[PDB]
Amino acid sequence: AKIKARDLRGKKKEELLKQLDDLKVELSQLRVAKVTGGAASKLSKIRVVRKSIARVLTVINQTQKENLRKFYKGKKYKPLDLRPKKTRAMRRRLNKHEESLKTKKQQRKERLYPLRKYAVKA
Amino acid sequence: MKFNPFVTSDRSKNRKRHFNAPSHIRRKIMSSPLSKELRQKYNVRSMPIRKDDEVQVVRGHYKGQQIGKVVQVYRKKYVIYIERVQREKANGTTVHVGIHPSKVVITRLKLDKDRKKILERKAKSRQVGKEKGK
Amino acid sequence: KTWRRWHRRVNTTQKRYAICSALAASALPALVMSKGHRIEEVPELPLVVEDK
Amino acid sequence: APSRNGMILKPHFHKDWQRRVATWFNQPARKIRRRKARQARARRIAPRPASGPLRPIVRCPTVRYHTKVRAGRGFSLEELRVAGIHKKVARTIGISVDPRRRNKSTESLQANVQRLKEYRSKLVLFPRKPSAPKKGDSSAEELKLATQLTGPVMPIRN
Amino acid sequence: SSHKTFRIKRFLAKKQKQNRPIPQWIRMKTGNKIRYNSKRRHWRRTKLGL
Amino acid sequence: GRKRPVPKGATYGKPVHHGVNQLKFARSLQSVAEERAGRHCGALRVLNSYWVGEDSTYKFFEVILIDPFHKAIRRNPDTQWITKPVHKHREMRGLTSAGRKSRGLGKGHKFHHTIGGSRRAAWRRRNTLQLHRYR
Amino acid sequence: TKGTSSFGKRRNKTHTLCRRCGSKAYHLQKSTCGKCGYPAKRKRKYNWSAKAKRRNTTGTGRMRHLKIVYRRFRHGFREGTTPKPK
Amino acid sequence: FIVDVKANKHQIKQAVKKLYDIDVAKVNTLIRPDGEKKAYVRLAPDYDALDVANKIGII
RNA sequence: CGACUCUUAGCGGUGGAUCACUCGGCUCGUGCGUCGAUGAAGAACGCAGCUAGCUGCGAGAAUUAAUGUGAAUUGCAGGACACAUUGAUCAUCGACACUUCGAACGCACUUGCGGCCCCGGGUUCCUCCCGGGGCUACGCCUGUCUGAGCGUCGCU
RNA sequence: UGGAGCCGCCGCAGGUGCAGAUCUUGGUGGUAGUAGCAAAUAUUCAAACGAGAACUUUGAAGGCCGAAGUGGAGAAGGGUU
RNA sequence: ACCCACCCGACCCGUCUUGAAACACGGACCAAGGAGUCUAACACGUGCGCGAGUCGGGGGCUCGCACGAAAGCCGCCGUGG
RNA sequence: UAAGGCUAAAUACCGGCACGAGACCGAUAGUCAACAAGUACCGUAAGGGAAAGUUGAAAAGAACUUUGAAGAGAGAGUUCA
RNA sequence: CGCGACCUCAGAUCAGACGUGGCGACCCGCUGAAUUUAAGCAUAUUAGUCAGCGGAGGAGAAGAAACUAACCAGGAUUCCCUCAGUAACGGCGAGUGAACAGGGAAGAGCCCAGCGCCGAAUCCCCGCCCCGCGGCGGGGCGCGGGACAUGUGGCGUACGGAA
Ligand SMILES: [Mg+2]
Ligand SMILES: [Mg+2]
Ligand SMILES: [Mg+2]
Ligand SMILES: [Mg+2]
Ligand SMILES: [Mg+2]
Ligand SMILES: [Mg+2]
Ligand SMILES: [Mg+2]
Ligand SMILES: [Mg+2]
Ligand SMILES: [Mg+2]
Ligand SMILES: [Mg+2]
Ligand SMILES: [Mg+2]
Ligand SMILES: [Mg+2]
Ligand SMILES: [Mg+2]
Ligand SMILES: [Mg+2]
Ligand SMILES: [Mg+2]
Ligand SMILES: [Mg+2]
Ligand SMILES: [Mg+2]
Ligand SMILES: [Mg+2]
Ligand SMILES: [Mg+2]
Ligand SMILES: [Mg+2]
Ligand SMILES: [Mg+2]
Ligand SMILES: [Mg+2]
Ligand SMILES: [Mg+2]
Ligand SMILES: [Mg+2]
Ligand SMILES: [Mg+2]
Ligand SMILES: [Mg+2]
Ligand SMILES: [Mg+2]
Ligand SMILES: [Mg+2]
Ligand SMILES: [Mg+2]
Ligand SMILES: [Mg+2]
Ligand SMILES: [Mg+2]
Ligand SMILES: [Mg+2]
Ligand SMILES: [Mg+2]
Ligand SMILES: [Mg+2]
Ligand SMILES: [Mg+2]
Ligand SMILES: [Mg+2]
Ligand SMILES: [Mg+2]
Ligand SMILES: [Mg+2]
Ligand SMILES: [Mg+2]
Ligand SMILES: [Zn+2]
Repeated sequence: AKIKARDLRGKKKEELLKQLDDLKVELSQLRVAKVTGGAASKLSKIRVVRKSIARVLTVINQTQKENLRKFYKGKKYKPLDLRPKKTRAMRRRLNKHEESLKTKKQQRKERLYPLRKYAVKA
Repeated sequence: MKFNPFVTSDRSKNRKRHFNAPSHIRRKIMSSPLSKELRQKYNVRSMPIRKDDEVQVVRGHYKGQQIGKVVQVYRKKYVIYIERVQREKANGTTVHVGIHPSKVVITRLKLDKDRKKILERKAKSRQVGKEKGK
Repeated sequence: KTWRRWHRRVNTTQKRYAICSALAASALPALVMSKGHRIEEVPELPLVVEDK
Repeated sequence: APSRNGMILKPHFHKDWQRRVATWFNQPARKIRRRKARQARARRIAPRPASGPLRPIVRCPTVRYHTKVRAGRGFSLEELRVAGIHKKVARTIGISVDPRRRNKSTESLQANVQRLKEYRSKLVLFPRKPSAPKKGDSSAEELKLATQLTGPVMPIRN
Repeated sequence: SSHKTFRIKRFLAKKQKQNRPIPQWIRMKTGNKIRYNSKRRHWRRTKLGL
Repeated sequence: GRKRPVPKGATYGKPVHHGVNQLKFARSLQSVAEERAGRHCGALRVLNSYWVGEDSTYKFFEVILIDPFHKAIRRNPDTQWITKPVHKHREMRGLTSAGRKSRGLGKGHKFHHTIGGSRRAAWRRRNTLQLHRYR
Repeated sequence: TKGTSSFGKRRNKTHTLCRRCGSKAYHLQKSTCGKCGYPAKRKRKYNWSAKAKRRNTTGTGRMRHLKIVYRRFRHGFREGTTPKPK
Repeated sequence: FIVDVKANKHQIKQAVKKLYDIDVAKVNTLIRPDGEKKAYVRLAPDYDALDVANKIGII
């Protein structure tokens, strides 16, 4: 009875859509049965069927977005969705290499007058 | 005393901590001791109590030497219901009386894979502690 | 208010005097006993012990 | 309304002073925080003097202080020049260097020179790699001390 | 008014849905302090956010 | 200058504060210019400004602005201080050359006000009861 | 006449529901609010009404992005990784 | 039917057609004082309403 | 004695003081010190088998995935599950998702009108019609293309 | 009576003692079964239902509003009435 | 100390006021709340420590503070007051 | 040595996140707010803005008989009460 | 009557970037009262204070002397103690009111324009390859564009610097 993410991961895309459709259909019949008395046995299912639909849809959106960022991993400009969302301000930090840079003058200083390790009293 | 300066010792905070504890923490709180028979065997003082352990009630009205199976663990009420620990309501129907796990002693554990491993870990840390003391 | 003068300061010498007095009267079995300490069977009142 | 003899006194509590009262319940935690920070820096700058760099002997201005002598800010350039220490390098061996100090009297100069001389003598320059080149001291004067100097380096006593 | 906007209708609808009294099974819950809804509104007296 | 923005005269209060005409703004006109150029170009960052001319009714200024995000500025290490976010809106906070002048901070005896960070900081320090633990 | 009778002819309304702040304070004729200042970009707040300020600061509402920003930060703002699987 | 409030008559018509392999004459929506869009759906004369009702569950 | 009234006590009412509790405050201190066009704060409307409020969440709506945990959840139902199995329940939260207003962005705030590209029914590009998708704010920077000027020149 | 904490002595500390403030908050009296339930003509008889009818309903009679209506429909406002 | 009797005495408190039982004001009744505080500065008195000195801050050195945001110490002991 | 520029550190912090403590308050106190509180409610609106904690160890929350239309009782029972 | 340079200006749903609002204890920039005190009041005071507007950061601002001093001289800023309720201001009334030195907390110093030398020796964007890719970077290779002589880069900045 149970639909787990476990197995859905591997499955083909058309197969997932068929399962999703099938769960949505089952949901509809349960919703009708809620209106017409139905049964407590049926009015559990409605929660179970809702969460199963979510599992399928979740797995689909996982697969789709993972494939997308496989496609862009390499390209310079990539969709804002797939760009790393840290924090507005943190995305205008300096570049990690651009911080790195020393001016030629500064490099010359570090070369010529480096900080020495030393002690006193001997 | 307690020295660690990130713990609390503060009635209100430890009381809040208790009554607003989440299921998985309440598992730990609702532990109970093992019998002196099992203590000897496993090298473990106490275990989180569980749906179908066999159990003796130690203190209260139902204080007795009868070994009842646990029926259910009501972690919201911090209590466990036990096989024959029950009282007749006005209209004849029986009602499972709540016993707080700490006033109960486990005679027979329900050994699954996980429980086994917990017992193995606890006994190990005990033996490390005894070796350190020696 | 917070800025009530909570802390109170004392002359150094006076503190040192105080602590001499307090030491002095940890001898004197009478005063120790009157402070409630059951010092009936103790062998010698400035009670000094080995340094093991 | 004043009453029969006293100091005709003017307290300055006419502004909204209670809005700007600065209590001192920090101070303990502050002192601790400072001392922790201080202990960290000592650990970072491993065998260096915790103190900081060596600083110049200096007379106080004005007829009042005049007779006393302090630590100054840094060694003047004329003083370094006489000692034979390149001004850019002095900063890398732990010698303070200001370049705003004039140097009027010869008496102040020579004493400060003597200071840098003394410092250079009793300083243990570690080599850049563990494999030793010139300048860097012997492995004897190295094992016997990679020690810090607690308190101010070569202290001034008036 | 019988010439409502949609925004207004949707707002009146919500208030209508909120009015209903407490379901009696609530009162049997473990940690229950609620006996009656006390946010009930009677059209004749007390007159909407409007 | 700066005529006092009140209806008719009617600066209601004690006649110290009756003035409306002969009174003058704190910041300079060059500093106003920088500020308006900064306002307009919010992405851009105000560096500094210079004078170019003045009629009776106008002054003119030329306000140097920088992209904090054009790679030529960013990768240059001598300029990439402006790309840091403390230097947002220097002109607004009174930090450009012309804006700094009105703050009235320099070293020495001709200052003393502004002998903390700024005019406001000194007043703060001077009018705090430091109420010590022990007193 | 000034009183009771003239409470009679309060037939028509000044304000309606403001669409930014939700309050019933949007003035139809002026087409502003008077609570947030809707059409104006910046939210209206005055320092004289502290209580009015506290009636809608950040903490007030859901904080639905902001609450998960605090958690994200706590553990380190990490992205695009998972914990070690089974 | 109770329908999602965002629906057009055109969308409802297409939906019903898809779900119940039916065909519609006309859709005739209203919005309940409640918030649920009701939609009376006139089925074309070739089909009966009672038969489809039994098919879907209601009667 | 009679009724009534007054006083005192007993019991009973009314009322909720006192006392005893305290998952709340107030104050002092420590560490960190993080929001937003990648759509914030705030507002709205929704979402539960029975649920109004609070809380929690967003049409995957009392949550999905994952990881840790290891049998519950529990007001009643109903169920699942083999709790020798990715496995109940909690916690964590790194993946995914996140209705409508809102700086709020096609133009308007009726929830009204739109343009332009692509896709499915509709056609068999016949434009219509319907449905779906993606664009369509202002300001400004670097470049790009198209341009304007009896602005300053050159060659013809 | 009540059902879980509390006191003596020596020191320290205070948001430390109420009859009043037309004091603040809560409660209760006498007044008092009092004033009162008097604008716009009007009610009566029977039956039914019902534990119970001056007041509900049905029937009968007598009355009023008297088409500038106490009639029939809307606007605004209400918001499920 | 509960009630009752009798003889003698006996005006209602609070308050401002030269003068209140007042035809002066506040006060139906009961409960709980409710007003000389804290900081700074001076002065004089008193107690204690040291005495031509005295002093402690501010800082520093000693601990993760259980009690400690204490306690102790400092050519800083005296820059300085 | 002005009329150009950058720069950590000791410093601030009644907002935030997360902790710790107290000679504080103990439900008319302490935050407006110990509770479904910026809630109900009021005001056109700016804005104002409450009250409200405690059965018991455990619901064992009074089956059943009987009077009454019922609310209410009388027995019976639960509980150490 | 064209075609072509540049100069100044337009238009783009052109390619790729950024800004917009919030919070607001602390911080920077403006603006700025009046209750109040003076036993009246107008200068003063309250106070550069509340309210108002703007802009930030984890801190901000300040900061490497057009400084103090007048000494046998000190030597960026900030903070604490002290200077000091002092010098000074003031219907010299009410009231207000700093700084230097001294002792500490900390301690860190630097870069341009210019003047000059060096075939612009510099920068940005395209496009192809190898690595690296959840803070778009390195290396290589392109008669591939542009920026730039109305001045980019290296040396160099008063402590002197260059040759
Ligand atoms: Mg250079
Ligand atoms: Mg130091
Ligand atoms: Mg009405
Ligand atoms: Mg004045
Ligand atoms: Mg000037
Ligand atoms: Mg009890
Ligand atoms: Mg107290
Ligand atoms: Mg009283
Ligand atoms: Mg009567
Ligand atoms: Mg008539
Ligand atoms: Mg009608
Ligand atoms: Mg009518
Ligand atoms: Mg009297
Ligand atoms: Mg009289
Ligand atoms: Mg009077
Ligand atoms: Mg009276
Ligand atoms: Mg009292
Ligand atoms: Mg004295
Ligand atoms: Mg600066
Ligand atoms: Mg209460
Ligand atoms: Mg109460
Ligand atoms: Mg309260
Ligand atoms: Mg009470
Ligand atoms: Mg109460
Ligand atoms: Mg009670
Ligand atoms: Mg009570
Ligand atoms: Mg009892
Ligand atoms: Mg902003
Ligand atoms: Mg006056
Ligand atoms: Mg007066
Ligand atoms: Mg006056
Ligand atoms: Mg002033
Ligand atoms: Mg202000
Ligand atoms: Mg800064
Ligand atoms: Mg400068
Ligand atoms: Mg100075
Ligand atoms: Mg003095
Ligand atoms: Mg002043
Ligand atoms: Mg050059
Ligand atoms: Zn609004």
